[PDB]
Amino acid sequence: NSRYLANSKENFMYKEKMPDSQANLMDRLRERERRSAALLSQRQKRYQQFLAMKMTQVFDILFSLTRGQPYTETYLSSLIVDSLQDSNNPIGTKEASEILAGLQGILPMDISVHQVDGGLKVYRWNSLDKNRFSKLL
Amino acid sequence: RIPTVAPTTNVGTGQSTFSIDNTIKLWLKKDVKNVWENLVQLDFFTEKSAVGLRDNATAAFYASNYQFQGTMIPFDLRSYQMQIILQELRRIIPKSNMYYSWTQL
Repeated sequence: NSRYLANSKENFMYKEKMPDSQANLMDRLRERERRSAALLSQRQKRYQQFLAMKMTQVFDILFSLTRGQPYTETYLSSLIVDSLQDSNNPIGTKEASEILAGLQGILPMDISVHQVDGGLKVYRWNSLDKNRFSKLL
Repeated sequence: RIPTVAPTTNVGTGQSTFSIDNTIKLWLKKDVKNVWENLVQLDFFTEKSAVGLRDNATAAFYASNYQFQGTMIPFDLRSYQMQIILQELRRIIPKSNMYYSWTQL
């Protein structure tokens, strides 16, 4: 059905009693570790996915309102969090830092970030068009 | 402190998925009295104030003629005092025992 993430059946009981297999389970487990390599990395790519969608709005978050050129990192981050990210879809601080790093990396043309003593100050905005590079997920 | 799972449903017309929850045979008043006598004669307990053995057969005989009244008080009121105090008790009962966590208050 539509992604109503309910599970009203899986909590029924200890129904998991049919498979009366032999030590064959070790067999399954012999492959488990294998997928543990992918699974972990898979989860990792999920952030490469997740963070992705977030930044799809961030180049219109700082852009559409903030034209102060010397903006730093801590201030801009603490702006990103507590911005619309106090709505249905929250986010964490260091995650905002990752979003910034990703934006810079996927657009080093304008966004130039270079760190002095603590906190990476960020560039002087010059308002490109973005999704043309956002397709590079 | 036991998860105390007592589901009721099962496979259709299963009558399975029993609801055992207490899982410790709390003994009744009617049976414990046995253990109580066993203890009191293993000397872990004692009467409130009882002169154990008189000095000689003279005072002992003069105390046996005493029609005692603790006789009259029933079994379950004789105020027994202790012989092994809880602190020591914590030092001896091997912690493997599933009641060890009650020696200490």
